[PDB]
Amino acid sequence: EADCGLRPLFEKKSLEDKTERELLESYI
Amino acid sequence: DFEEIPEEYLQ
Amino acid sequence: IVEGSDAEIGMSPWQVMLFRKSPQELLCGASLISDRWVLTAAHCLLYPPWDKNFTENDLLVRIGKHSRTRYERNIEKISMLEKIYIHPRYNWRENLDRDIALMKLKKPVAFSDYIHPVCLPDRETAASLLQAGYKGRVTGWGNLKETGQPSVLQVVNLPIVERPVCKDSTRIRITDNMFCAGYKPDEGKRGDACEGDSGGPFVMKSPFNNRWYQMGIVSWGEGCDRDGKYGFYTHVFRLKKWIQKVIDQF
Ligand SMILES: N[C@H](CC1CCCCC1)C(=O)N1CCC[C@H]1C(=O)NCc1cc(Cl)ccc1CO
Ligand SMILES: *[C@@H]1O[C@H](CO)[C@@H](O)[C@H](O)[C@H]1NC(C)=O
Ligand code: NA
Ligand code: NA
Repeated sequence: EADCGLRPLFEKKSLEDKTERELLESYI
Repeated sequence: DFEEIPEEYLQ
Repeated sequence: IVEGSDAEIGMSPWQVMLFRKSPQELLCGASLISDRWVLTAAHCLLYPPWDKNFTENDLLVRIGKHSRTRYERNIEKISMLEKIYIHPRYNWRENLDRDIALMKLKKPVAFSDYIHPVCLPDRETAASLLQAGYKGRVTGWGNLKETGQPSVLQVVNLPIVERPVCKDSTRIRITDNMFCAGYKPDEGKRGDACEGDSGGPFVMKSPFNNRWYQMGIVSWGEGCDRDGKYGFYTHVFRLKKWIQKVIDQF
């Protein structure tokens, strides 16, 4: 779907979950 | 264990 | 999930629970990839060493869930299966090579705040993100330790491991259709999938477009969260041509 992977309660509201930053910091 | 689910899903 | 934490509400809206009709019990995890298609591990449906060979009418999928055991009225949705498709070269005899299956739903599920599909990777997202040290996220309702069960969905973030280290950790023959993830003994941190997490997703959030992609499927491990061991995941991109063939044909 064109909307895949964008969570209604997170990405679609520009809210981050409590640990997604740990993933981003590993993408070096 | 698991709460019974509605019977409609089991028919 | 061993050494994880409770998921936030709506944190993994592609999470699917594979549920046995009779007796009523959790069978596996799975993931929602469209309004009609659910992705899981082949061994969740077919594993002759354990006398497992499910048919469509044996099973339900439960979508939108958070609590493991509760019927989450007005939130979760329960779907019947139209058809199961197992990879034709799934190797249940030796090493779970190509441990992938699709389930088509009888009717489309309505998306909501709690129900939403994950993306499948393209070649470039897979090449960029499937690198040693890069972390993904595993979710499930499986056991909390090897030797017990969670109230709500559990989540753990784990680094992808260098292929030689994966190979050197086990006597099982590893293939290009698998990758492994987990911390090394010297890294201090812990975490793993466990029994009951089978078939659930290993996801990564692309830093290029801020979307979640399913890179792996919980496949196999020797124990759960053992030092020097790693969990093994079906390499979704490597098998995507089969996924696309099935969805295009059926
Ligand atoms: N122990 C065997 C090894 C295989 C190794 C390949 C040959 C068969 C035998 C195992 O993992 N199994 C047996 C079938 C189901 C699967 C399983 O249980 N997965 C859940 C899982 C998945 C992960 Cl990623 C990590 C741990 C676990 C739980 O063991
Ligand atoms: C699984 O069960 C089906 C019957 O629905 C059968 O046709 C098939 O051969 C079985 N597969 C194995 C590996 O036993
Ligand atoms: Na080895
Ligand atoms: Na380990």
